[PDB]
Amino acid sequence: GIVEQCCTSICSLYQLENYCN
Amino acid sequence: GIVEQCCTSICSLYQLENYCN
Amino acid sequence: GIVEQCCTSICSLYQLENYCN
Amino acid sequence: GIVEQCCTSICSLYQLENYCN
Amino acid sequence: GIVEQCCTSICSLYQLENYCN
Amino acid sequence: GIVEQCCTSICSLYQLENYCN
Amino acid sequence: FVNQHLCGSHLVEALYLVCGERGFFYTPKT
Amino acid sequence: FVNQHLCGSHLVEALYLVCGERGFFYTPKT
Amino acid sequence: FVNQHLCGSHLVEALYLVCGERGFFYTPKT
Amino acid sequence: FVNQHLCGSHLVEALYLVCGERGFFYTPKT
Amino acid sequence: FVNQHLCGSHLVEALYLVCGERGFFYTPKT
Amino acid sequence: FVNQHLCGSHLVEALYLVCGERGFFYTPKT
Ligand SMILES: [Zn+2]
Ligand SMILES: [Zn+2]
Repeated sequence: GIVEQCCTSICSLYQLENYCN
Repeated sequence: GIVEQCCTSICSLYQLENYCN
Repeated sequence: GIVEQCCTSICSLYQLENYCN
Repeated sequence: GIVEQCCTSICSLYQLENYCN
Repeated sequence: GIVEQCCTSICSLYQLENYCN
Repeated sequence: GIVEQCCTSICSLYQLENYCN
Repeated sequence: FVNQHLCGSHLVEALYLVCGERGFFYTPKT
Repeated sequence: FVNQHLCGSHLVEALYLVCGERGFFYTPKT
Repeated sequence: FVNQHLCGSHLVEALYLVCGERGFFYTPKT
Repeated sequence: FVNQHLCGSHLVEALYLVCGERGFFYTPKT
Repeated sequence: FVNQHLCGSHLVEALYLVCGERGFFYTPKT
Repeated sequence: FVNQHLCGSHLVEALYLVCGERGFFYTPKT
């Protein structure tokens, strides 16, 4: 998931925004 | 809420666990 | 300046990009 | 010691508490 | 103390070294 | 540069000070 | 023996510390 | 914005900043 | 939907997040 | 509480939160 | 040319920075 | 002062503390 992707690869702020309430 | 319990007031680390999944 | 825009006032992450090189 | 254990292995909050004053 | 010297008042990084072991 | 040196090797606070304005 | 205030990023650092792999929610408007 | 390499608590910090007052969910794999 | 205040080390953490490899300047006296 | 993997300054952050007003000692191996 | 205030977790981050391997004590009640 | 091993946002934190009100430039290699 996002936690793993951001650490093992890279992720964008736009991907992170999907986890906002 | 979390802000009112822990920022505005004070809370323990045990109370913080109330917000775990 | 940055402090006046973002600390004293508030700014968005988009405005923060004004201070990138 | 605790600094090394927490980094090379894992440690608990209860182990950390032994370093409080 | 450290809080009074550095939080309530201000201190330099040199003064912070007073609290090293 | 300094960003890479501090991460792949070590760096001093005195080296960092060269990046202050 | 009494607690301190935890606000903003310091509050979510604390949530990460106590919850870790369990995950958490930070919902300040609640 | 630039892409990100975020582990541990640094991911939490980033979520805090992106989401602001909306808050967020932190959901690692178990 | 409204923004928060970012000050001191939290402000430069935010600059690092949004600028990354581009680099940035933090010049509070400006 | 969950177990922790803490290096560098992250261990200091954790000690701060656990200990609160008691304060703490940070004593790495040399 | 003048210093700022360092409080709470920011103060122990600063202690970690300046002391590192030497270790330190954070004893706010003193 | 002690020598430092600083990656990522930790280098930014260190620059903030060293430089204070002078501010600083963060300039990674691209
Ligand atoms: Zn803070
Ligand atoms: Zn880190």
